[PDB]
Amino acid sequence: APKVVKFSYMWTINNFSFCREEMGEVIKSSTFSSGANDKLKWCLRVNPKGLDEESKDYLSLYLLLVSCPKSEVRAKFKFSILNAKGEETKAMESQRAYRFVQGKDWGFKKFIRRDFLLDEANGLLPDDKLTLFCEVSVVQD
Amino acid sequence: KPLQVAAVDSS
Repeated sequence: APKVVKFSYMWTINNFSFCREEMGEVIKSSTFSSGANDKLKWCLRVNPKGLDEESKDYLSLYLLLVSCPKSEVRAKFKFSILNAKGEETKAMESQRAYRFVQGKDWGFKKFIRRDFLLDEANGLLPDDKLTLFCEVSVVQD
Repeated sequence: KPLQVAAVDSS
């Protein structure tokens, strides 16, 4: 029986329209963890303008294992955008658990097309803020 | 182009 710990983190990126124009910008959340108290620290990482040429039309979104003194940790994850009413939308999940090590991320290079994000009718940048919600399910050996 | 691509990768 795998032993699984569920935790989550909400991140608001303020002043989204002030992200850098040149490609390559990385923005990261504060670190977060489960209560399991095992020295693991995670964060979210966003490339507002894509990771590379093929993905330049998208925002990329990754889960990063920032600190981990053990060889490896397996975890499932899910990311959602919170809309102008506070509800989850446009979520995508990893489906299976991915193997993290310290400094490794897993996520979605093409999380959402930027033109959809920047279309006010979709209500995803209210007050120039992008709010993302990450749910993680980590396997505890 | 797809609005979202559910392919998981590592940066």
